[PDB]
Amino acid sequence: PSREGHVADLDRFPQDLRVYAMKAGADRQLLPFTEQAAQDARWNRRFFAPWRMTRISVPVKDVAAPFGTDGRPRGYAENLLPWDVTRWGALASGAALDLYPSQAWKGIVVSNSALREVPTLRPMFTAPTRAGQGYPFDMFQRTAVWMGTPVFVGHATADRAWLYVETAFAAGWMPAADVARVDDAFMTRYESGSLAAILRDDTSLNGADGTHLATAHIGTVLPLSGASQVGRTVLVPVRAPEGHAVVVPVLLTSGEAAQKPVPLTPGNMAELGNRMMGQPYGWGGLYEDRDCSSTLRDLFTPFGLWLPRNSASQAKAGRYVDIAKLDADDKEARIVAEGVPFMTLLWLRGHITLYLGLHEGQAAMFHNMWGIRTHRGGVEGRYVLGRAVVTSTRPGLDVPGNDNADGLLGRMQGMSILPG
Amino acid sequence: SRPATPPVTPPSREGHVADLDRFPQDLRVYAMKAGADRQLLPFTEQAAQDARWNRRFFAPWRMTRISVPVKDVAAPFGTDGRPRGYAENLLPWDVTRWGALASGAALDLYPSQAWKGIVVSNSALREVPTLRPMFTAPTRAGQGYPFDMFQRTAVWMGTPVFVGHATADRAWLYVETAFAAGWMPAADVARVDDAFMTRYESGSLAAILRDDTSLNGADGTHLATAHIGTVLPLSGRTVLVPVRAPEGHAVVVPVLLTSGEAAQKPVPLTPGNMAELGNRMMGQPYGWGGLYEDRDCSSTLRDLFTPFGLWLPRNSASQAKAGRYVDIAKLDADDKEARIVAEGVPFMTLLWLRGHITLYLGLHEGQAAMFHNMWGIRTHRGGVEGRYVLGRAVVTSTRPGLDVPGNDNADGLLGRMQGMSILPG
Ligand SMILES: [Cl-]
Ligand SMILES: [Cl-]
Ligand SMILES: [Cl-]
Ligand SMILES: [Cl-]
Ligand SMILES: [Cl-]
Ligand SMILES: [Cl-]
Ligand SMILES: [Cl-]
Ligand SMILES: [Cl-]
Ligand SMILES: [Cl-]
Repeated sequence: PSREGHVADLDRFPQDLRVYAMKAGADRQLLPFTEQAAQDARWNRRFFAPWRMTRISVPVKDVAAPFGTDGRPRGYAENLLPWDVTRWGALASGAALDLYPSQAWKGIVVSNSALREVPTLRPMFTAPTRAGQGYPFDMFQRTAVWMGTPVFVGHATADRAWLYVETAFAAGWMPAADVARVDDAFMTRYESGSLAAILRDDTSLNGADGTHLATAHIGTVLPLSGASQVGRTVLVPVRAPEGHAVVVPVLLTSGEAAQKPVPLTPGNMAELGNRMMGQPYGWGGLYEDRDCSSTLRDLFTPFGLWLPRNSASQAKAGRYVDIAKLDADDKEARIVAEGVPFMTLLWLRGHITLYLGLHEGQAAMFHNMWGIRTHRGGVEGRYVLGRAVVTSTRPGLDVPGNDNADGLLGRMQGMSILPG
Repeated sequence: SRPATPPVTPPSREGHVADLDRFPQDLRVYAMKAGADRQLLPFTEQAAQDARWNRRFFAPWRMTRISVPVKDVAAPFGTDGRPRGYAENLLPWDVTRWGALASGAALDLYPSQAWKGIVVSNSALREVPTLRPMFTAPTRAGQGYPFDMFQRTAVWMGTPVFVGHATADRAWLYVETAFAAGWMPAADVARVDDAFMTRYESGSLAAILRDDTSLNGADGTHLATAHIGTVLPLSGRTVLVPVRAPEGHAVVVPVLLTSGEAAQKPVPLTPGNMAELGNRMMGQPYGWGGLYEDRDCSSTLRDLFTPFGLWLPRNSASQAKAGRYVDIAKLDADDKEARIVAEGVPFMTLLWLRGHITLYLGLHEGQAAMFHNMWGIRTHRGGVEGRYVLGRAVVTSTRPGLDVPGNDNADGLLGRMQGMSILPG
């Protein structure tokens, strides 16, 4: 194309979910109230499940695996050189895996954080000089975790600076200072009453005294303790100096928070999704950005439809339609014939998208992606879009060197019609 | 008078150069030659230096308003406010999101705050209020990752700040430390009152002596992690750790440390004491502006000298002018080396070129040796700049990487050196 990060689809398809929602019926209920209520109840059971565990579920073999084959260093660090043998060894020794699991207690994430493959915020890149394998693909980033997320704590490093914890959707190493310990009193009170869904990214949570507590993004849920015509008060978990959780009430606007679940309509979905439009891609939520699957999970959270964290798992949600063996144009035709706008996920290995309906005769999809795989002059590349966009099923059609003769469409295996 | 055959074979492994075999990566070797237990300054002079270190460190708590004028706060938001460079997706910064940073910064109200704080966890001063990066040219040598140009400097926990502004949403503060100012996440700062500051500045300070020193309460609660360059009040060695309460003010939690982890400041200035601390840094990866809580050339030297109470400013060029400066810029390379050998004071002399600064350690096999954390050797292949990356704290000659292919320059870092600075000033 002409300029960086552009393809013709971004002019053909409006980067505005409202256009597709108008066509779908902006105020149409995509699920009946009772069924959406059931879905929301399930969402809450999944979210708080770590608080009912009595031990961590991850076997030590899986905890040990990322420390390397015979513990040897993996890949490249932040200096674009192979990970230092001594510093790598020190990560493993401090992990104290001979004692795993050494902890069994319940907590809550008090600030946006991450689950890491090993207990460091320093990165690992498999191959800095190869397209798709250098920065920003920090392979130690398993997933971002939003503030307010219940965790079960199963292990700590010897120095106590890192914990190995389990959320409803993933497990990994997390900085200890991002977790507050919760007791029965706290948990009971926290789960009683209604919850609110955060409706805008980068929503600052400040106490009535002006103290800044944390920032919340779409996908975040907090207890709702009051609501007026334009205001909503939420309870924000905060870590006290002694390590336990307290709650601080925070006043937000009705533009920033609503009682969960928000009604599931294309118009309501478009309003939330448009807030993500153009957001940079972050592998496993690096930089508090989003990737293909965290985009979809966070988009559906305010409506109470639970999705797992990874793309391949999300594809197994709802009602599957296999399309793997079809010719590319037959695949697009089947998506068009059977896909349910705003409620269907389109899946290929390593990528997942939301189907929005037909736009000017082509299937349209919302997704946050990295790049189109290319080869030019005999060298592998990526044509990077790197952000949340609306495209066709073949966004890379115009890109020179596109490795997929039939694009992403050609690689698609199935559609997943929500909910299950 | 035949010039040297240019090197064409790369060193046997990535990140390696011949100097790393010629020079022991172990500061004790150079310390033992210098006199490991020999005191490098008279006591009273070191005491005066340490008193100055403390004066400077606590200066923000003596301010009544922030000293940074609004024009300096506004400038990094771009020429006519237009986006700068590339973001974490390696594409030009988004116009809308860029504008949102400026409009949320509420510069029309600057300075909106006037209060004193302390940094409770290792943090950073940023050019603009985001932890997302800016790269000037992702595809170009020295201009892509990991050179996040929004990273002004790391700030270690326990640092006094004066708070002069906040974003409209209160999530970011504009603050001034003793050595730098910039945007910092609000939750990394706890508010301090007169009573706190008085108790806090009273009594003795301890210097942390080991990187990655985990600070945990007696109850087992993890508080934060402290590195070399960190100083905290002394109550083994019980340090008073500042912690942010839910109401935003600082409290202190005592943390019991070993004599290996903390000592009363200042530690006596000897080559052996410097060698022990610097050996803790050896091999540590390079991070521009302290990215990842790593160190760069100048934060390396500042943090190394902190336990001894020798204040260094944050920027390399400023550190060069902190000591007695000897200009060597007009000398040819061999005469420069001879001058460093003749006038340089081992373990007390900084060697400066534009964009890099090192510590002179004395002579090793007839060559000036130096300790430094560097990124790369400048190379060129087919017209295009490259870098042969060492990217970590090393000991080398003044001309490391003459064995690197594509390094056409005969004179190395030495050739670019402008002067030496003999501490203390
Ligand atoms: Cl409608
Ligand atoms: Cl790439
Ligand atoms: Cl899940
Ligand atoms: Cl249409
Ligand atoms: Cl494509
Ligand atoms: Cl001695
Ligand atoms: Cl570079
Ligand atoms: Cl300074
Ligand atoms: Cl160089």
